[PDB]
Amino acid sequence: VMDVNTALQEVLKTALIHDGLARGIREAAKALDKRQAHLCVQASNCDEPMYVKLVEALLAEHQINLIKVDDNKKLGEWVGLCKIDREGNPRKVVGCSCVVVKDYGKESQAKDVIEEYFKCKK
Amino acid sequence: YTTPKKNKHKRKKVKLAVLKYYKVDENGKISRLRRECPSDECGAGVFMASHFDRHYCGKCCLTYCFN
Ligand SMILES: [Zn+2]
Repeated sequence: VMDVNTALQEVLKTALIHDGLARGIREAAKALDKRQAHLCVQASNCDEPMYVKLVEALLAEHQINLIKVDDNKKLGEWVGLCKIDREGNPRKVVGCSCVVVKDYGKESQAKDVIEEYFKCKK
Repeated sequence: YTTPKKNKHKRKKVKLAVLKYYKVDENGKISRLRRECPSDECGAGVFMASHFDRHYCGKCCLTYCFN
């Protein structure tokens, strides 16, 4: 399970240092409605059902992959949406709830989401 | 120092914590609510306003009235 979660860690890291990936609900909607977006990542600890039924029901009608992570806070720490000093707060913000990767930057570690799509089609 | 009006208040934003732009029905389909802006930059993109008489795009800054 390390070789998939750390894998999309590296994927979103190279995506955000190479370009801008959409962070937050409005940019996520406006980025995946356009027909270039790669997989979405969204949290599991959401407290309201219309938010989650919106995001899954609106990504499933597209042809885009989905990976679900348990907490939004630690995800937001992962997605670079913070002011991380190496001796202070890891995540001083309420973390992000859903992102979408517009571009990977390069094809170094695309095999992880390739086999992710394989087991999704399994 | 003349002070005829004692201030001029500057605008505070509305600060509403939701979008509510979408509806889902009978286990869900995407449902747009406003007439989608035909502007080239944001075609099938951002949505237009719904005022009492007209529609209005925030990016492309164009309106459609219904007389
Ligand atoms: Zn526009």
